[PDB]
Amino acid sequence: MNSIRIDGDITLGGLFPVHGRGSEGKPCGELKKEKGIHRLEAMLFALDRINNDPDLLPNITLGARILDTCSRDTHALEQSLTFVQALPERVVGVIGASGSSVSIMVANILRLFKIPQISYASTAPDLSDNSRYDFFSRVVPSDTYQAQAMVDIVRALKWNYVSTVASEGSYGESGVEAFIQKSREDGGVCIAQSVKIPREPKAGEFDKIIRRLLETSNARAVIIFANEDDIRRVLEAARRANQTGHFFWMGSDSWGSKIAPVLHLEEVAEGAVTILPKRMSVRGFDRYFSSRTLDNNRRNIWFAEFWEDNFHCKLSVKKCTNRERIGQDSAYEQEGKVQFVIDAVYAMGHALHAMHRDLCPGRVGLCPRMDPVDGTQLLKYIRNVNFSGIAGNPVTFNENGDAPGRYDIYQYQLRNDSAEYKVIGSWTDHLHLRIERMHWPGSGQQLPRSICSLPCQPGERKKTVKGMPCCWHCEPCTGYQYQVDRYTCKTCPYDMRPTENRTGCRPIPIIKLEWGSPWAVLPLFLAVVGIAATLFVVITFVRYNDTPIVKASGRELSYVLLAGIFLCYATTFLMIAEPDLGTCSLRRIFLGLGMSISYAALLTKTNRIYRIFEQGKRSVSAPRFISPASQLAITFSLISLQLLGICVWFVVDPSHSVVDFQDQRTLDPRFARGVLKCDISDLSLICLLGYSMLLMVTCTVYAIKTRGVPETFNEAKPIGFTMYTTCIVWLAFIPIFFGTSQSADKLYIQTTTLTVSVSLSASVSLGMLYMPKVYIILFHPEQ
Amino acid sequence: KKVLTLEGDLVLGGLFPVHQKGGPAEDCGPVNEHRGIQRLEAMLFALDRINRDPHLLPGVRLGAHILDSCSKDTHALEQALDFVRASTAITGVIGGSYSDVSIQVANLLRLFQIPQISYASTSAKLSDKSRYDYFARTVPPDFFQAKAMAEILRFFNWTYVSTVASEGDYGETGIEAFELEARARNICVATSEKVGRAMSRAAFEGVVRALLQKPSARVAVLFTRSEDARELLAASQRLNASFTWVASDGWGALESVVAGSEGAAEGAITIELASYPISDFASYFQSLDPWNNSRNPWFREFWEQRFRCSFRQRDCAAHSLRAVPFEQESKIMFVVNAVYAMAHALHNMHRALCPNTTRLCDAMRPVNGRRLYKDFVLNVKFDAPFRPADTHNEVRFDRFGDGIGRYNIFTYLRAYRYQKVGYWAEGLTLDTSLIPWASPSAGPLPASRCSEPCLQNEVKSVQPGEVCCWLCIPCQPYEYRLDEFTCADCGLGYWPNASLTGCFELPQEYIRWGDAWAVGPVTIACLGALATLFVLGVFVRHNATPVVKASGRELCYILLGGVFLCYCMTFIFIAKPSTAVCTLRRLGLGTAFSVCYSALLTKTNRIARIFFISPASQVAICLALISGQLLIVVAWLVVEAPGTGKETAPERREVVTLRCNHRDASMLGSLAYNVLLIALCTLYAFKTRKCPENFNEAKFIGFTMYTTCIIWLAFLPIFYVTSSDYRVQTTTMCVSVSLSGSVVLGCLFAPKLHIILFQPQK
Ligand SMILES: N[C@@]1(C(=O)O)CO[C@H]2[C@H](C(=O)O)[C@H]21
Repeated sequence: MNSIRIDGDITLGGLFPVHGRGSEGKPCGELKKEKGIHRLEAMLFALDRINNDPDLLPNITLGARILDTCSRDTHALEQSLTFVQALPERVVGVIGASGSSVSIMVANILRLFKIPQISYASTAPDLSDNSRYDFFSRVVPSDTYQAQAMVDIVRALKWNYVSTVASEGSYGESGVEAFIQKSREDGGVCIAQSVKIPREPKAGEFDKIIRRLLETSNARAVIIFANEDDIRRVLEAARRANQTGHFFWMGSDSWGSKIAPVLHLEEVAEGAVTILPKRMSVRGFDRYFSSRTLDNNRRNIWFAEFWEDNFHCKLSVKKCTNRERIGQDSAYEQEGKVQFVIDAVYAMGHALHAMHRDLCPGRVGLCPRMDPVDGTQLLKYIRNVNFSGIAGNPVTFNENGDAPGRYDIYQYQLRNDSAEYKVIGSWTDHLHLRIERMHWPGSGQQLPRSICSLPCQPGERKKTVKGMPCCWHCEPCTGYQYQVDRYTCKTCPYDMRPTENRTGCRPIPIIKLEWGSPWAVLPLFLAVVGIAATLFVVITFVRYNDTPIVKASGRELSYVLLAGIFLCYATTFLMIAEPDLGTCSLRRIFLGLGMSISYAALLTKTNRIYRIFEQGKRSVSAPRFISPASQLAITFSLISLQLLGICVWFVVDPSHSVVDFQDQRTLDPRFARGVLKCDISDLSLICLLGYSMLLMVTCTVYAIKTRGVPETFNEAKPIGFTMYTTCIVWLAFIPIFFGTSQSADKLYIQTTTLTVSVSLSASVSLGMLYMPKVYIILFHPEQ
Repeated sequence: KKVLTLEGDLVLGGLFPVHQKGGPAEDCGPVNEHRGIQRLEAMLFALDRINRDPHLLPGVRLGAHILDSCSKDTHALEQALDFVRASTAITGVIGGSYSDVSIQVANLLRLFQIPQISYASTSAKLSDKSRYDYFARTVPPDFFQAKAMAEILRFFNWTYVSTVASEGDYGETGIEAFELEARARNICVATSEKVGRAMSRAAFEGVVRALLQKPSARVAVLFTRSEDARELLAASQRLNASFTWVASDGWGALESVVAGSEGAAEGAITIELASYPISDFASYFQSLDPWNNSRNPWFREFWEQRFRCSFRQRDCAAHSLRAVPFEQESKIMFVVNAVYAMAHALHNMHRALCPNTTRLCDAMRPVNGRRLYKDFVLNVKFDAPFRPADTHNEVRFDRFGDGIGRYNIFTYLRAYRYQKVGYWAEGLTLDTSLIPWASPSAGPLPASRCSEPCLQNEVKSVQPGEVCCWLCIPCQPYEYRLDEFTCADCGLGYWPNASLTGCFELPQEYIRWGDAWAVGPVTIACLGALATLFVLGVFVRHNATPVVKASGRELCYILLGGVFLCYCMTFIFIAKPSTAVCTLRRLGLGTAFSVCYSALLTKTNRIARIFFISPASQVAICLALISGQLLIVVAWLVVEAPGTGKETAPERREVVTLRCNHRDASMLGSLAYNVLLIALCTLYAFKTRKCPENFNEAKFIGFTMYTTCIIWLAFLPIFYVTSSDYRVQTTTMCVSVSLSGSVVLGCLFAPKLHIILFQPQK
């Protein structure tokens, strides 16, 4: 008997907590005016409209059987069965079951018979699970839509390093898990940390929460899914911790726009951003509802109780006049969920209007298919509704029966100190925010950002922090490297040095041997003195070519020797000149060649003297090769082989100029130089000295024998000293050329010692063998 | 239409397939005897037995309220409401028949958590207590039959097979388990078919025609369909069809699918829950009088379906169910367990709430099924009614309310009947001597296996078959196997490792490389030089001819120039290849110029002149010719370099070898037109002998020339190909060089050697 029946062809089921819980075994308490009877009447309000509406179920009466949950799952459930005991009225499909704790039981029972449910009030995600509540639907969004809005906002504020804070319990945990996973899925935001507030927090835990939030202190953003007191206590902790202006808060509808959680914490909460459910009142309902007196709603069997509590009066505390009107004789306002009670009723109405056009097309009353009116079909027709709801706001369901997310976005601001929440914008599965109208205590109108780290300068690398793509370690680039990518730089093989920003490389300066330097001036001078000294000598031998003193010297050999001395000097300074073919055609070849010829000709003269004694090991005849022509033939044989070694080496090591950065190489190229030289290998010294040093050894084998040789051969004395002397020069050479190879300085030492050695072999022969006689030749040609 | 109701000091209702599924109309089908009525009647006797039992709640007449499911879930769902309509309030559902009834009812009952214990729903679906937190069973999960099936298939090496399951959970949970168990034993399901709850006769044949698409899979697995006991009769057709059926406990020791449907060929295997018959329940059932059994409101209609004399007719029920043969349905033991189990949990619930009194209060009889389930049902310990001492059947529950996972294995035999051939209890045991497939006497054993299992050297090839069906083909000796679908390979020098996971760089051929063969033939060539030497070391003391100090010393030196050049170079050799060896060993095969001709050209120019003459003239001439020969062959390295220090025959890859081959015919271009005038010179020189020296050496020179030309030339018929193969190359080169040179020598040196060596006075 305790229920409302509206007669009709199609009977709608419905449920409201018209009472709260009773006690001591009684199921039903006080009347929930607003959550109960206000919603209940909104159901009948929409029901009357449906029956009156020419577009839905034409001339078919949507009756209803409506029920009172008393906010108890067992009482709500035991009366809900009556729809199935009637499988009495055909209860085709059902509205409501109010909040979640009751909606799980009505969702449990009605799916057992493939009967659909449309809740106007239950929000919990635990009903989005089609494996258990396949027949469930709601016309209100779940809590997880705030999480998407939160992710969207954190991105809108360009934050990427945030902390998430929430209470224990499904509200907090749901918001957090939806937030974290949606944040991960959208990207752009990394979470510095995730912290919970216990169902029973310990004293000081909130200060500990702040300290933990400060372990990642640049994570100035805090996301909250916690209740009013938890919010208040976090803010108190920030106050106590003096983090006012450091932390900025974001949070759920549990904060909403209530001033309650921020009282005496106004300065702490300022700038906080909260997500509020979007709703409007239905004006049509208030106009209707506010006109209902006892006699205008007698079909509602609980209306009398509503009157007794509404007006604080008794109908059988003051005796009631039975004339009081709500909104005049008692305050009245509409419950926001009235909006969804009406949309739930209409969504059923629309789905029934889909079974009508398909299974009973254009009829009045119910076709045979509509005698069962299979709720397995009504279920698809509900999920597929798409219509403007009572608020004008489209009513749809996703595949789990969830309505799209509709929220307002507010920021807590202090306007002349006033504790107000201002609208920044809104979210309708997408943001619309006037960010420029936002305020933050640590910045005023400027947007603070909760971020990982700071950008690197060109030439510095942003190395990803493992596990957090948003974050980086800034690692400067070094050595001879240049930037490649934001987190990469690489080396330039080189003869090129990095530029100042290390984002590119440029060329290393090259040196040649310039005639002002110590290593160019010494041999430049020596080559010039060489020729002047040489011509003093040559000139006396040429002008007195036919006199007794020149002839006595072995004029023919003296000519080859003197010519080779001159010729090597003539080009000595060129071997260190800026490299080109006019020098790379000479290399150590030409100078080496005159030196080698000088030694061979000294050897030929030496053999002319000492052959009479050495020949004795093989023959007892007159020294072979005595005629001057034959002495020249030896002079020539000894050297023509050098020309052949030269010809081969020329092909092996080509006549070209090279820049070798290696000779002045550094680890830091900004201090590096390179060197311009003719491209000549060390093997060229074997090609030369491998034989000229043997002419020497041969000469010294003979020179040491002077002790037993007749005085007309005293000309040997200076050949001997010359060769000993130049041996010493070449013994001095190897420790300088090779003994210095470990040092960069070889670039001038090697080239200098070589050009100088040429002048020395040449100068020593003149100084010992010719000049002591030139004085005499010049003034006494007959001696 | 009709319901069974009893008074009771407690009421513990039940639900059965008393009727089978009827037609499309909202009505019921014929009585199910075995799985229907016998089970129902067992419950009635079990209640009488518990009511009379002097230990089990003796102070109470327990009653029941028993529903007919009619095998339609909508009917069962509506009828089952009687248990909750009072919220009579009924203290726990026994049975619920087969799975989708038990599941839609264990679904139905959840709203109030009404307790439920089943004897015939087996699907794992109800093992998840997050959806069914009150529901217990006396039967094991169905995935144990999937193990049994896979194991039986694996037994007969049946690696490839076909199956049929139904819509409704028995199908999906059964087939998914069996597929995983099939995969776990390498069993390739050839195909699987899904049957509805209302499938036509033509569609039953359609499924058979689908199963006949690869007669090579002789085995066809049956997962209860909706209920095989009725429905398989429509598929076990004799219309040119046969299989070796393997069925779940929807079929087990039943005539109801073979009589008139011979497609259920001998050898079909049925898996049933392990059980025992009870003579006290059989006695009750077989003794029932259709006139007196008013407690069962269907028994008289069952009699009309079993006997043709309807209770509406005269002189009927003269027969009896004991007078005619019958069999006890296999699950009766589980039914009575489910009856006792519900009673035991409620005996302890009664004692727990009210131990001083006969009965529950009407405020207590809303027994919460989750309260009862977790604290009372799962803790029931009671031996199965009338159980023999040789079994272990009980009403004890597992942690999920599961029963006992032990099955019987029956084989369908002709003279038609069933016999137990084995069992399964986490492992398969068969006595195959009772199965027509043991020691086959009429052709081979049943085939249901797609390919041989592959060897580790073979790759999956030829046969996708239906699926998973691969033969494998061996990899080549030189190929390995990084994929069991395809053989891997490597370059020359690279050959399969024993693991077949990679390649080894092969060894060298090596033989007498490290222990270089070269030192032997080299030493033997040096014996020429030494024999020569000790002879020259005494010669004028023993064979006078003192021109030997000049002429003889230089003539021998001329030859050994050659001998040396020769052996020195060829024995730069194939030890340690590339290196100091590769550049200077072959040089276009120009070593016969080193010996025979160095020797002969110069000894010729020397004698020509004799018949500038000096020791130096002899040294100088041979050196000029040596430098000319040497320089033009080595000068081909102005173009070329040492290389080809790696090859092998693809037709081997047994070893690597390191043979240099630097445009050899182009390198022969160093000399290719000229050596024939050296041969002609030789032939002239042969002719010029006008002044024969002491011992007539001019004759020995002519003799040399003739035979030497030969010995030398003789090598190239050997070398030109066989120089490619180690043992012949090495042996023939070593001896060739040694020998040919020795001919040159022996020919002119032997007189001087043997004269002094054997007659030192001469
Ligand atoms: N599986 C059933 C049973 O016998 O237990 C339940 O549904 C009727 C179901 C079907 O055919 O789909 C038989």
